[PDB]
Amino acid sequence: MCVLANATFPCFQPPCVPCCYENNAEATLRMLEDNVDRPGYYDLLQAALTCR
Amino acid sequence: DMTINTCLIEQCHVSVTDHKKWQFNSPFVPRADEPARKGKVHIPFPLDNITCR
Amino acid sequence: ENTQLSEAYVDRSDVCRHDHASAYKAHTASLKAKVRVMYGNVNQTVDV
Ligand SMILES: *[C@@H]1O[C@H](CO)[C@@H](O[C@@H]2O[C@H](CO)[C@@H](O[C@@H]3O[C@H](CO)[C@@H](O)[C@H](O)[C@@H]3O)[C@H](O)[C@H]2NC(C)=O)[C@H](O)[C@H]1NC(C)=O
Ligand SMILES: *[C@@H]1O[C@H](CO)[C@@H](O[C@@H]2O[C@H](CO)[C@@H](O[C@@H]3O[C@H](CO)[C@@H](O)[C@H](O)[C@@H]3O)[C@H](O)[C@H]2NC(C)=O)[C@H](O)[C@H]1NC(C)=O
Repeated sequence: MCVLANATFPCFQPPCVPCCYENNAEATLRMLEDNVDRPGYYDLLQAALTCR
Repeated sequence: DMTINTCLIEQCHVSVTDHKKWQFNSPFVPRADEPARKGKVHIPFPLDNITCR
Repeated sequence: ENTQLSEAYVDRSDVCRHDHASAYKAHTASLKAKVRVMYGNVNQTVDV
C-alpha cells in the first residue's frame, strides 16, 4: 500500500528493515511525510520507528 | 569552517538547516516550503467515562 | 521585498462524537403500556 517513489510495498514491511531511522533519519522522515493521506500511515509509522 | 578574506560581517548569514527532526505545525514558526509536508502523531490522554460522588 | 501567506479554516471538534446536540422532527406518537390484570385466581402483568 505505502509507496516509496516507485516501490508500492506492503506497509507492514518497509524496505528499510531494520533500523530505518538509525540508518537514515532524513530519508525516513521524507518517507513518512508523503503517505499522510494513506490509510496505512500508522502501521507504516510503527514499522519505520522500531528496532533493537 | 570557512573564511571569506574579502568583506565585513554585515554581509553574510548563518541559517542553520539541521533537519532530521519533525518539530510542530505552530502558527508562531514559519513553513520551509509551500504545499507543506505534514505528519501525524497520536497525542496521549484520551477522554473517557467515570462517575463522580 | 517579502510576502506572508496567511491561511485558516474551521473543523468539527475532537470530541464531537461524545458531546453534541441533535435536531429532530417529531410526529405520530405511539404509546405502549404495562397493565396488571387480576380476576378469579390469576394475578399477572402484561406489556401491550
Ligand atoms: C461514555 O459513555 C457513552 C455512553 O455509553 C459513550 O457514548 C457512546 O459512544 C459509542 C461510541 O463507541 C456510541 O456507539 C455508536 O453507536 C452507533 C449506533 O447507534 C454506531 O453507528 C456508531 O458506529 C457507534 O458505535 C454510542 O451510541 C454512544 N452512546 C449513546 C447513548 O449515544 C461515550 O463514547 C463514552 N466515552 C466517552 C464519553 O469518552
Ligand atoms: C399480584 O402480584 C403483585 C406482585 O407480585 C403483588 O404485589 C406484591 O405484594 C407483596 C405483598 O404485600 C409485596 O411484598 C412486600 O412489599 C413491601 C413493600 O415495602 C415490603 O416491605 C415487604 O417486605 C414485602 O416485600 C410486593 O412488594 C408487591 N409487589 C409489587 C410489585 O407491588 C400483589 O399483591 C398481587 N396481588 C394479589 C391480589 O395477590
